[PDB]
Amino acid sequence: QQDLPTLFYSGKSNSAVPIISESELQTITAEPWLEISKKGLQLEGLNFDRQGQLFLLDVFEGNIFKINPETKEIKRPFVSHKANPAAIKIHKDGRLFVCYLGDFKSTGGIFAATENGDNLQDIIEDLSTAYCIDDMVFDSKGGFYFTDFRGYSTNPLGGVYYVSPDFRTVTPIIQNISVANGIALSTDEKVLWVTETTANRLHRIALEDDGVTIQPFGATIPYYFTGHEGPDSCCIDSDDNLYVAMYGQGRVLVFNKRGYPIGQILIPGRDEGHMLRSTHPQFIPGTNQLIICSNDIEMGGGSMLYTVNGFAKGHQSFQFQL
Repeated sequence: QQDLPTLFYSGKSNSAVPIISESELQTITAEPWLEISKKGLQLEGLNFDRQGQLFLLDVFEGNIFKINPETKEIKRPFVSHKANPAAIKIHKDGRLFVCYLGDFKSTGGIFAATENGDNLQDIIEDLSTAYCIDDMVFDSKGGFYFTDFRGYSTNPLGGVYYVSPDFRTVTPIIQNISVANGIALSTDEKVLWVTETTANRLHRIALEDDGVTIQPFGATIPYYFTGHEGPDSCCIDSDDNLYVAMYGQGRVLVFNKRGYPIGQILIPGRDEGHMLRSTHPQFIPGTNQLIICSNDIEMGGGSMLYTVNGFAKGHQSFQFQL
């Protein structure tokens, strides 16, 4: 957390229910942090381990990178054996859970492995299930919610599902979503955030204490995004703010706990069409420094990790609890 552009609780960003348009949002431009390659890689799945080391991957080739935020050294522990891996969520026991899309129609799933790619275990099989899992989030009990990345605008085949801590039970939380993409839990785990990419909508779901039942009229749409392509991955901070990467828009939008926009982070070169594939936001553990990955594949230009300081320190998600 150095002297990078920072988001402050000023003006409408400090209001509980600010009435404001995207063009007037407190805005900052992210700075280059670490180039992953001169080559165009579909970077995704940012996630730090208990040691504060950064893990991520590229969807198309399945490479898995481990980065030292301190020295900025890049390592390539292993490669996904499953097609189109999209996210990495680290378990409290140190394992890496990898969500993958497969053929984009039904051969997706989730597998776990060690930091080095050993002990490959199937959490959710690809052929026995019809899921194409794009992301997930662990609750404090070891269970997790994942997004079913399927369908399109008027064909809502997607949805959100909950997997029990023993990975034996899978129960649907909310369905009829045109490609569920990003997902996150509020600090108290009573609210579930989900982004619907092909319909440009943000979902806010109030859950009962059992964590699987939606409160009466608890599933709402606090925000309608705009622009091609749509909302992608997201994460929260300790103040319960939501950071949403906008795929194809070269930006990240930030909302407060009530779902109102309060911040905007732009990726350099977006106006000229560069680095529009901003796919994931993630905080360096114990700090308010946000890391954002994007790539310039669409114009032949490499893969970069950008950074800025968010409103508050990152949240102590599962891999940081004990």
